[PDB]
Amino acid sequence: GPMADPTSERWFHGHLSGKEAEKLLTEKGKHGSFLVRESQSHPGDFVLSVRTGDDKGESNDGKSKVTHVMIRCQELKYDVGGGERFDSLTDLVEHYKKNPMVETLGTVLQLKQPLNTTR
Amino acid sequence: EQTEYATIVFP
Repeated sequence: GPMADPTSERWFHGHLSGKEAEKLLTEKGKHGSFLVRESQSHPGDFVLSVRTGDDKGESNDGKSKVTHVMIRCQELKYDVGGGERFDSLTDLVEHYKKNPMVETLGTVLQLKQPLNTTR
Repeated sequence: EQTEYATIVFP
């Protein structure tokens, strides 16, 4: 349903840009934190931003490292590019919450806990 | 990586 937003969850943040979502995780979140938001470069799609690596230097240095993942949203269908595609974003995030998705640079997004919407 | 929206290469 259009009134029943699938994004009415704690990990979905309304208006956030690429670095804003990053600032969210790098400053307010922690290792394994993820949040999905509406894409500004790709209007109509969503993005999963995650905090990869630890900030104490047991994975990388220079605080933690945030990667954002593109969630293709066509006809209210969500997919990062892996597994089954869901009509709800909750299933999407939880799917990769158990099955970490990997970048070609080695950065693999370990979705563990959602970044609470600070409002 | 930095924004970029990740490659996500499932091997």
